[PDB]
Amino acid sequence: TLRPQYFKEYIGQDKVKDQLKIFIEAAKLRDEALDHTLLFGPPGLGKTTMAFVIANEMGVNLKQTSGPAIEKAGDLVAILNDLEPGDILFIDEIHRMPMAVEEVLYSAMEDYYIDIMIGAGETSRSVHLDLPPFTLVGATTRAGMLSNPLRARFGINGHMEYYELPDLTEIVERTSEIFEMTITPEAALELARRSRGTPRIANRLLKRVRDYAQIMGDGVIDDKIADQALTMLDVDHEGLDYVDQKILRTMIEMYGGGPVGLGTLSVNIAEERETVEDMYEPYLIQKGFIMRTRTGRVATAKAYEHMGYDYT
Amino acid sequence: TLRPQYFKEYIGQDKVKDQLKIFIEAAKLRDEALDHTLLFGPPGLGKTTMAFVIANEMGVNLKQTSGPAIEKAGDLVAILNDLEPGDILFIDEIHRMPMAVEEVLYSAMEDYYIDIMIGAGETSRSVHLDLPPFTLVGATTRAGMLSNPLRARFGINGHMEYYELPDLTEIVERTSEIFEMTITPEAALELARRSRGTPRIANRLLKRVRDYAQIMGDGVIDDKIADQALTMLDVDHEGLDYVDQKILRTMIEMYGGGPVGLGTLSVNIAEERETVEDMYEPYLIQKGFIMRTRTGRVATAKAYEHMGYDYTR
Amino acid sequence: TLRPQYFKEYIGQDKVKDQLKIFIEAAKLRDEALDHTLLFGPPGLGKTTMAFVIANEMGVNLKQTSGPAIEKAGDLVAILNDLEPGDILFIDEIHRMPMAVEEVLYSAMEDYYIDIMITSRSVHLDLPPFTLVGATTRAGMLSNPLRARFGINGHMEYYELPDLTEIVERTSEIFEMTITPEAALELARRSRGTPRIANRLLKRVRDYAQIMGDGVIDDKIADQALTMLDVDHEGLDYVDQKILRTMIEMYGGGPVGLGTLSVNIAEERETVEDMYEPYLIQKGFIMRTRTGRVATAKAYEHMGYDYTR
Amino acid sequence: TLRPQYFKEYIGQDKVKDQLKIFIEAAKLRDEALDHTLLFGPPGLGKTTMAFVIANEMGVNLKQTSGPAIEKAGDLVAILNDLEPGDILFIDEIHRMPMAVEEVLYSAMEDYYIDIMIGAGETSRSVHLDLPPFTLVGATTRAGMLSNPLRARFGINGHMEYYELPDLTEIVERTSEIFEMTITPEAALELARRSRGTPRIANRLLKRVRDYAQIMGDGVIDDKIADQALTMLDVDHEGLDYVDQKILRTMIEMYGGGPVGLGTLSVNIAEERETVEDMYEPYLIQKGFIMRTRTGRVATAKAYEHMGYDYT
Amino acid sequence: TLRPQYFKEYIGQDKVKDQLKIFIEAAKLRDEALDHTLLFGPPGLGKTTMAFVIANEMGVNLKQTSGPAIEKAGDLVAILNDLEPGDILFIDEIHRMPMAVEEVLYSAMEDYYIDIMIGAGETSRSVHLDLPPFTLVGATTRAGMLSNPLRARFGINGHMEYYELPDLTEIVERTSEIFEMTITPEAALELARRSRGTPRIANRLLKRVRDYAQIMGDGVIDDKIADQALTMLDVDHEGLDYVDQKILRTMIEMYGGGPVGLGTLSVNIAEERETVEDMYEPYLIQKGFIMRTRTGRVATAKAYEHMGYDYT
Amino acid sequence: TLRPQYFKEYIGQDKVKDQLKIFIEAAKLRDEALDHTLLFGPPGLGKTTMAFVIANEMGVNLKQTSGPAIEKAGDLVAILNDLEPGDILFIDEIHRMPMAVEEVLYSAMEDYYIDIMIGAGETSRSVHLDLPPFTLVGATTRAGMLSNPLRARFGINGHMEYYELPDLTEIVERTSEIFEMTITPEAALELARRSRGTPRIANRLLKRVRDYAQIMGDGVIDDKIADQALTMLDVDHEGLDYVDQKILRTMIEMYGGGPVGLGTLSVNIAEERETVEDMYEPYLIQKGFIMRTRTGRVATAKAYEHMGYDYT
Amino acid sequence: SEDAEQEAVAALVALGYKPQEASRMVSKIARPDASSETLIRDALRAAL
DNA sequence: CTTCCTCGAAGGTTC
DNA sequence: GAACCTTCGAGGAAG
Ligand SMILES: Nc1ncnc2c1ncn2[C@@H]1O[C@H](COP(=O)(O)OP(=O)(O)OP(O)(O)=S)[C@@H](O)[C@H]1O
Ligand SMILES: Nc1ncnc2c1ncn2[C@@H]1O[C@H](COP(=O)(O)OP(=O)(O)O)[C@@H](O)[C@H]1O
Ligand SMILES: Nc1ncnc2c1ncn2[C@@H]1O[C@H](COP(=O)(O)OP(=O)(O)O)[C@@H](O)[C@H]1O
Ligand SMILES: [Mg+2]
Ligand SMILES: [Mg+2]
Ligand SMILES: [Mg+2]
Repeated sequence: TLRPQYFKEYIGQDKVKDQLKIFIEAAKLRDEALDHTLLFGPPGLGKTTMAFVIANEMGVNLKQTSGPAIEKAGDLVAILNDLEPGDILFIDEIHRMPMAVEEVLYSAMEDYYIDIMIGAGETSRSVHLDLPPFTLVGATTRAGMLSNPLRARFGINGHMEYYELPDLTEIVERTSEIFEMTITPEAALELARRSRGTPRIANRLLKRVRDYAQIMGDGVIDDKIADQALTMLDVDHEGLDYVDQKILRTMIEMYGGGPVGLGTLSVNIAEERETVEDMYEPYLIQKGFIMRTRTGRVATAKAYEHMGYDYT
Repeated sequence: TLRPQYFKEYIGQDKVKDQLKIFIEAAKLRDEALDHTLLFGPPGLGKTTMAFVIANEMGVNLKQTSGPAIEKAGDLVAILNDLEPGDILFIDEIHRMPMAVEEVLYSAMEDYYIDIMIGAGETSRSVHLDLPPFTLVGATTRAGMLSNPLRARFGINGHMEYYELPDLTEIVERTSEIFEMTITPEAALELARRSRGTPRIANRLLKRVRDYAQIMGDGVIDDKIADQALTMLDVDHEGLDYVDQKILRTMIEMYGGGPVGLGTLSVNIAEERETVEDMYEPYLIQKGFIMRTRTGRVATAKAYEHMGYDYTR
Repeated sequence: TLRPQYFKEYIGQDKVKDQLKIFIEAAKLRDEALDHTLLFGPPGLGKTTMAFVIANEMGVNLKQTSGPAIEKAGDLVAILNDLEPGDILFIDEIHRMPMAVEEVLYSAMEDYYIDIMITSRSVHLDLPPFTLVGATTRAGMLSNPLRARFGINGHMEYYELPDLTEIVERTSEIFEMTITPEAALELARRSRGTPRIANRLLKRVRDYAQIMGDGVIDDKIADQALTMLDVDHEGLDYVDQKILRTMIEMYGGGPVGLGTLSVNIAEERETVEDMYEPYLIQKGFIMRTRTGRVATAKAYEHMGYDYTR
Repeated sequence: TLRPQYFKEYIGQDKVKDQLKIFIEAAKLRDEALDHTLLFGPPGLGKTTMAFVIANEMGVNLKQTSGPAIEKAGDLVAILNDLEPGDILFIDEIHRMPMAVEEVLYSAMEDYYIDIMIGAGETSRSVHLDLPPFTLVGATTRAGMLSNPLRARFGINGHMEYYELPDLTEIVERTSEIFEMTITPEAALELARRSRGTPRIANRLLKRVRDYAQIMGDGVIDDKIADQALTMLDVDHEGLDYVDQKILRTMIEMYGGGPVGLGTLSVNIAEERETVEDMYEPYLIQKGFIMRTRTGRVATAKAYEHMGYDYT
Repeated sequence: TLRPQYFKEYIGQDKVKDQLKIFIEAAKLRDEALDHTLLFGPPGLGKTTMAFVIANEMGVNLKQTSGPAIEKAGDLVAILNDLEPGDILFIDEIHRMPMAVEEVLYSAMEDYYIDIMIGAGETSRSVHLDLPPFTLVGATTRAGMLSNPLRARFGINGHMEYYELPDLTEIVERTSEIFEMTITPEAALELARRSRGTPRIANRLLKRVRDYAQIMGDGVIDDKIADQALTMLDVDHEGLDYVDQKILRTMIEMYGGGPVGLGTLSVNIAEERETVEDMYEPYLIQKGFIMRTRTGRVATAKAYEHMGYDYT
Repeated sequence: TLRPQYFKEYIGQDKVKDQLKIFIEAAKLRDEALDHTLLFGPPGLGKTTMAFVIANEMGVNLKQTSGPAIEKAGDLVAILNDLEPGDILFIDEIHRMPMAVEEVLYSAMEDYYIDIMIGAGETSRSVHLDLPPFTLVGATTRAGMLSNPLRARFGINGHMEYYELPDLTEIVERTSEIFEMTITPEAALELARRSRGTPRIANRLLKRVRDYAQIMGDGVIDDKIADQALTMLDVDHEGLDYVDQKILRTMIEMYGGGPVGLGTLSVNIAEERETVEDMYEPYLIQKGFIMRTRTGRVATAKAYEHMGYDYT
Repeated sequence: SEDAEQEAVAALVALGYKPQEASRMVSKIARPDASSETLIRDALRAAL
């Protein structure tokens, strides 16, 4: 498989990786389970992969589910009842599970037990069930949307961040060997620059560039070929996608840089307002291409010079 | 041609058409099926017809279904056995599929096999079902509701776009030959300009013009008759209806461009709130004639110069 | 009968009437079925009446149902199975059909066939050429895919004084009542442009002429009858006049808020906004402003007050 | 009885009563059913009473139901079809029928037929049910809540107005003879002037005065007993309640007549903003004691001469 | 017990007691049910208590329910079917009923009948239910939410007032006798002045003082123990809390008495804008410590001498 | 275990402990339950622990739930039917309970009864439940957000405050005593100074420092080792979190120190307003880093000199 | 062969099919000797 | 899925 | 320019 299995193979995330090593080995010296750990950050940074690495370093079998996959307390009760001592449970988008599901998790995390009422009318009893020692691993895209009392239960916080050019270039090379593709150190740098920090994007771009090089070339990925392929795929030199270019172009040409409301913009381009604000705007904000104001979004001077329009 | 079979025949969509050619040829130069593909765009552009063309270019048979028709995992698994090695499965409105099946769908896509788990949970056993290689082609209008695991499986993305005048004009010409009518290129250009970029609208205008040209004329659509027909109907040269012109005029004449509330505007033109917001208002925003603000709608400078009124901030 | 049967009897609607004649003649010349027609617009303008005229001109038998009656897909499938070649299906209040039924209907409109599931069993149907006709007051409430399948759109408009004058005379002959040319014009001015309102006034005046007169409508009886009903020469009702008077005498023309005006006339807030203001705004007696609503110069001249900006 | 039964007994409402007489007489000469009638207006003015009087003058049986009772089309389809020629159907609180049911009346009122689905499954069919001539009578306080296509079908509209002192005096005297109490005409005028123009309030005052006159008096109502009883109830000669008097006094003694805001005034009287604006403010404005302006409420000269202050 | 059982035990509310006595006595002589009555006013003044007193004086069994306990008209119909002649039905917090149900009472209150739909659905018809004489009693904290047609049907209205020091002092003594404690007349007067004129508050303080006097004292609530206990609770000799004192102190120390705006003051006190206006400001205004003005609010001389600062 | 269980073990909160001791002891001489108690204040200070201590002192069982966990009245009714005489019910985040649920407590807390509709169809009937004696304990972050009728029924109030430097030092020493570990007084003081006066933070930091001292040190915590561990984590030398640095850095660089609206700041940093208002802003205010004014928040000079900027 | 028959029926039920319908569907298969995979595959193929 | 209602904006007066 | 007051418009959450 492409994904790494041990801390030696996992490139980057030096801070998170360095912290986890100390805690994982310390837990072994005391012969006890690892404290509950929360991983968070932009999608595709490797949160899921890290969970598998932790399991191998611990020597445990991973179990998995997701917030949207759990809809009733009985589901989590069954899941938690289907646990073995030392097991590691990974829950994707732990913040999306309903408020009724967290009820079970608080006592499960802190005391490792659950309580279920039984009986009706004049009859009323409950069953208190002990849980074996386990390690919950949660992952989310947004930390501020997690339940405050739940957030307080996590003992370790792992903040993922974007990879730098040295790491992404090494990841591109690693993957290229699996495809038996010949790529020079120059071409690998171009893909790393325009993949805007995300390994998942780099792997997808590489496969698409390969198909072009196998026809419009002799199967050798040259820097000249990579640039021609990237323009055919409509990928900007700044890593702006087709949708990103469409947004900036519309604000400058139709609104003089704004201000413009999210609804008006989302109606001009055939997009859902919830998608624009969740998928695309976050990246454009972090790079300062779009700024938020009382009257709406505004394109900065940086955007004008990039697109090639004279600023006012 | 109206019904195409190869990219050589499909009108428009040159961007997506050029990209798919390369990926299909690279797939043929190997013993591999085409990567899982996802098609995006507004409704009515031809996403379904594009699937038939890809199947013919690949030299494979096409299976067709829709998201709502799949209610349980057994439904999908039954269809998957019908697929021969390399077959293409097209799922329309894939975003409407149920979450219970989503778990099964992406699993088979990645592994080409399905594992079934049976038993009380304490004691359980698995069975392994090997599947032939296949290509899934999904079509959707709403993407922000697709789950992250599903999105990650699709390796190719294609965006559909509104047809431009040079391409939309040819659709009118070809359609005009199915019926028995002659049309001058200057007349065809006038219809394409008013078709809002949608083939289905261009056909509707052509049908209405045909009726006039064979009752009030010599059965030929010349530039003179097209102007008369386009005058009986009130479709403006920009594609604005009679009500659309009344909306813009009212905002400028009575409210000085706004801001004006939806309720106040509705009672002036004598229409329901839901009718102005869903029938007429959507197209006026795309053309940039109005904007929506916290305090109401406002007309832009582009509207003033189109209606012919002087503009002042 | 009250409802006209042919275009020669159908007064007004020159735009919609002129267009439909062209399409019907072309369809007959080709021996083809008429494209699907959608009729929409304000209440009482003639939408239902026109649907029957279209059938009489085409020379077909009309099947009639309504949206509120079709509650499940099985209902529609049963109805469609009875259609014969050239038949016309008319669905009133089409905006009420459930979304599960619309998805079935817009497919049959394009391909004339059905393949649907309904202890469940599969049903497949091949439909002959037919024309669907729909009438609604909330055209925006239909799904965007469905609207795209209609081939003809008819938007209704209000009638002019010469048209309503002729309609009043026609209805008077059905009631075998004698009415003078100048008396008919006095009722037309008060009918707000709607045929249904014009017919209602004639009914109320007829009852008065039979009890308080000699059973004949003349310029003198019309003045007495209209004075009893208290309908102004501009069509304003007793409460409409009270609204304008209050604004001019207590707030100097405004601006004033909707809540303040409602409480001063002892009316419910939603009754003033939805029952009385719509006509006053369309006729230009009142304007809405960011700070309230104000009476225009036209209101001052009508009520007889000295205007001041 | 407490509800008048014929136009001879129905005091007041000359405009509505005069019109209905002409239309009922004209309908009888043609031997046909009366057109559909809608009665609307403020509470307690006689809407429900007039509905019965119309039936007595027409000489037909009345079928009665209410808006809250009808919940599904099957109910209305069951009430219909049970009508006989010339029947009158009365629906009280017609404004709270479900909108899906109002649209069933569109055909019944204009053309006396209903599209009915008949049978079940494969036997399901559509047939025209057909109705005999009938008169629908509706009563409501919220006419603006009915749909525009429904209001357009009512052929007669009756808007009710408030009564005058002479009419209320005669109503009090009549009620004083349903019970067994002697009342001086001078005292009857004293109660009428305090009943705010509404017959229900006039009857309520009489009941309270009767109780006092037979417990703290000789069992007869005279100017002496009326003054004592009205002093216990604390109703001013203009009909102002204890709280009404407190509001005017506070505005004149602390703010010099205003302007003052509703929030500031409510806190000074220990009342809450929503009761003052809904219970007390309406009558004070309609009778000219208070004036609303862009800067707040202001007390008029009429309030000064009523409370006994000087309009400086 | 804590709740008075008869009018001879019920202290205060002289205005309401006097009227209710006359109406109850007159009802018995005629051998009739009492007219419908509505009790309303500020929280904790004695509304629920009065509803039981009325039932005991009439000598009838009381049926009890709750406004929010009724969810649909099917519930209300079932309740009304249980009424016996002369039964009293008490609905607490009647303002929480849904509008669809509130409109069913209109017929029941005026004519003692209800229209209902019955049958399997294939065969169904409307029928009248005829109810025996009964008295509806309602209590609400804010009548402004009740619809105009409902309030018009209540025949007797009772508006509750705040208690004065003479009357409130007796309530403290009576409660001490139930607890079998001994309280000095001067100490009872001290608790009343700090109870904001509300009986519920006076009872709460007495419980806390009683607990203290028997744990660190000799079992007597003398004037000396009361001061120590009240100082521990942090209740000023005028009933102001620390937050209330902080406001009056800030206005003098940072603004010289104002005028100052509410938004400005809120920041200097770390209090929420709307909370200050609704939670604390009302009592301070009614007692005369703060005064609203067109330019802002001002602390009166009374606020200066209470805080010990020098007035100027 | 870690959580204290008796007042002799519960460090700090002298003001709350002193009061609860008196009332708990007085409540034992009499054979009755303790009055309803409301605990409120910043999160993580130990109010949940206090509920366990009260139950252990009273000698009864403790049942736990939360407002968000109750969705409809039937849920709460089922819980109340499961309480034994003298039991304690603890409701966390009581201010977030839905209004339909809250109004059931008004009768239960004051009179120990509930009115409920039972059955369906013709079997529908009203029952009057009578509850056994019990004590409700509520916890909330915003005391000013409860409704007036609810807050008026709680008989005891307990405000909680941040721990001082000497108190946290003992908490660290106690925690480091349950675990077999050795900590120097100077290191324990430094670790407490970083803990924002919050015991939950102090316990979490100590656990991580212990892991580091076992792997990167000799198994003993010294100021040199503590500083290294605390510097490997994102804990600033004065406790600022990475979330805090982002806030101050964003305000100073993107808004020039403000004034800035908390709403626009929250959306620019992508954080929940409630978290900054309840968890972050209060500490930044109580330490002089953030100032506030009606226009908005302002960054003080102390913030500029800490982040390394120039207070221009 | 009862093990493979029960397995195939149980696996079909695990896909959400009703016990009765799954039993009938598998009961419609003639060959008992074929493996559960062929039975379930033939069952689903015949049920399509 | 729809009606009610509550939150935010800004126009206008006054000191 | 700071503070009060009224009015309008678009969300959103509780039927
Ligand atoms: N006149 C009185 N004499 C003695 N105790 C009284 C008196 N009035 C009220 N109380 C007591 O005050 C407490 C609260 O009275 P309630 O009647 O429950 O208040 P309330 O009107 O019900 O408040 P609500 O229902 O929340 S609006 C009870 O302990 C009563 O016994
Ligand atoms: N540091 C890394 N080293 C190797 N592969 C990586 C790394 N980060 C991401 N990837 C690869 O990119 C994809 C990341 O997917 P995943 O880890 O699920 O992303 P996330 O969990 O962050 O959404 C996988 O195919 C994974 O192998
Ligand atoms: N006074 C104290 N002594 C010892 N430990 C405490 C003290 N206060 C709090 N803690 C510890 O810190 C945490 C407090 O959590 P909790 O009591 O739930 O706070 P809250 O109720 O505010 O959420 C627990 O782990 C508890 O053991
Ligand atoms: Mg019609
Ligand atoms: Mg009535
Ligand atoms: Mg009460």
